[PDB]
Amino acid sequence: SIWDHDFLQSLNSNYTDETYKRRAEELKGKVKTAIKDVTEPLDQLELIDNLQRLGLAYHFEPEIRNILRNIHNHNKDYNWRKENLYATSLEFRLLRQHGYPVSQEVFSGFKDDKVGFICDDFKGILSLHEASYYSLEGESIMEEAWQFTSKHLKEMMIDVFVAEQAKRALELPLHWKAPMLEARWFIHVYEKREDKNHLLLELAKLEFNTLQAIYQEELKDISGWWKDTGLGEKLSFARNRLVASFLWSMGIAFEPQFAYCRRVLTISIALITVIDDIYDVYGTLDELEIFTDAVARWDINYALKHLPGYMKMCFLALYNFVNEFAYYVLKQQDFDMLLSIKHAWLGLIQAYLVEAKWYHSKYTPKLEEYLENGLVSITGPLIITISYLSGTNPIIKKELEFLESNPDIVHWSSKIFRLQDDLGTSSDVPKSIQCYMHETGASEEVAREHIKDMMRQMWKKVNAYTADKDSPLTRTTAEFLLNLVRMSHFMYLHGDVGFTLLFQPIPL
Ligand SMILES: CC(C)=CCC/C(C)=C(\F)COP(=O)(O)OP(=O)(O)O
Ligand SMILES: [Mn+2]
Ligand SMILES: [Mn+2]
Ligand SMILES: [Mn+2]
Repeated sequence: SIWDHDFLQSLNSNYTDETYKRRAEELKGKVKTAIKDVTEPLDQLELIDNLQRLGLAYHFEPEIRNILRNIHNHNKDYNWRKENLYATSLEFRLLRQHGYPVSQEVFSGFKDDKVGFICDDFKGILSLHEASYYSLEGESIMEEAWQFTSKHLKEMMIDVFVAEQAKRALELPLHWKAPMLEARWFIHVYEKREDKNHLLLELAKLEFNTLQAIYQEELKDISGWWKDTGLGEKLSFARNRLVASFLWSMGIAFEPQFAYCRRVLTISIALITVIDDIYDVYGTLDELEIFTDAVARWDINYALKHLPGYMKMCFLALYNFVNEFAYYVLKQQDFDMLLSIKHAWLGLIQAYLVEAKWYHSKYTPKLEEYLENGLVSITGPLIITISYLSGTNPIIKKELEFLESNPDIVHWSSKIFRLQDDLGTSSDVPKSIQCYMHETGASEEVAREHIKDMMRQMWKKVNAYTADKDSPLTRTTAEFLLNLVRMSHFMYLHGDVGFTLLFQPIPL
């Protein structure tokens, strides 16, 4: 909580200057021409892998789409299949990431029916491990691939760069990282390479520092808004969690075009943090019932008349914020979404009340019963509603109605979110771990392992709903939902990398 309002206002990064923006386009063009001279399919796959891990993929989307669509037209050729675990795993991962259909049978050549997978090459095992997280439900080869690669990678810590790659893949696979999170670490790895493209490296450093400067200017505006509402002065527990909230919004939508999306997400997460503290710490059951009814009615006159003192400003801050949110969308694209966004906030508030009633009743629900309410209380359904309404123009009515129908992809992504957040609880109200221990008798350590395995199994379900080209949700909308879950995976590992992401530039 060191990055207060005064610190954010004092920042003055250089990379908002016009000379850097000019050198950026000068690099983009000279990088696009160099992409043309990458004709080898494996070199093309490694180019896409470098572009994505450097944080530059959104600057070359058509060029990446051309490479992958041509490799997909060729991968059915007779001599295309080669007995390389690294190359086969890299192609499998990239094509499945971008929605192209690839069968798990591309790995059967490396797997003996009786002994399993036969490999000792670390580069291929590491690539196969990352490809296993793109598995679908019931792909026994991919599940067996994960068991083989996971065991082998844990044995890597019974030269020095090998052990680090093994540790990073085990704590956070590529499929579970947001793009810009791994940008800084991979830029250093790419710099130390011999075959590195020097213009690609300079572009990655220049774009990273420009992104920080854009976020810092957004934080100045968001910091002023938070200071104006004065919630931190009225509630001594409303500690400034603004930079932490912006960190989540950055992971949900990092691109500069989503500035308003990040602003609404940051303020919403900050309000959720304050409201959550009221529902499971400071509020009494009667106070929480009134606050829930006030949210349900969405009536400022009723709320000012019936709410306790410390809840009046907390409600009116949320009330005005959401109504200004609806006004902005109405001014921007003439779409009325007040009923939708208000309905989503009430769903979270009612989920908070269910947990509050369970705590006072000293009731320990079954894990399945807890996750049904817990997937809403983790704000998954609300955050994707906020992300779509603040990050899409034009808003599609049928696409918004699909999110309101409680689709399966929101159902399982929110459960992973809830399970991952509950894993952040210390060994010292029952959560996922306690409900699972009470239900199976397993120890806390074993329960954590089984819960960690549940998330990986639920990601298989999400991988199916993401590849379905027939849902009303576009590919951009689904990335909001996945990046939210990916941020939960990232925050569980780092609970200051937030400071090194927003305020610490890459020395050019
Ligand atoms: C709101 C989002 C998406 C990100 C902010 C970080 C989180 C998880 C919270 F603020 C919720 O706190 P808490 O862990 O207390 O939530 P529960 O009380 O439901 O466990
Ligand atoms: Mn809570
Ligand atoms: Mn809480
Ligand atoms: Mn929690």
